[PDB]
Amino acid sequence: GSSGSSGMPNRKASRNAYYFFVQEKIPELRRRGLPVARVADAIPYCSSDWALLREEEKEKYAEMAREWRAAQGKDPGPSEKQKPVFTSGPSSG
Repeated sequence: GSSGSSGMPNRKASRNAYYFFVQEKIPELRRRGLPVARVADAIPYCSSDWALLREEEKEKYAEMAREWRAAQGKDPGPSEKQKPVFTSGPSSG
């Protein structure tokens, strides 16, 4: 529909918003009837679906992913936290 072009092919080692989105789709595609063993496989099968997501979504997956790796890296143990924040709409002009 009315939407520009976005998304570029790039196999990143670290799990990024895109990686997280595919991970939660790996088992989803398997049932559909597609050869998907791991993310790398569900990468392309989820290239058009990812483009459908909205900036807000992309940022969400990228945020949870970044914080996940940071918390998982800095320390070998688990670590979850977040602050109650909610804001939408431009505040310029």
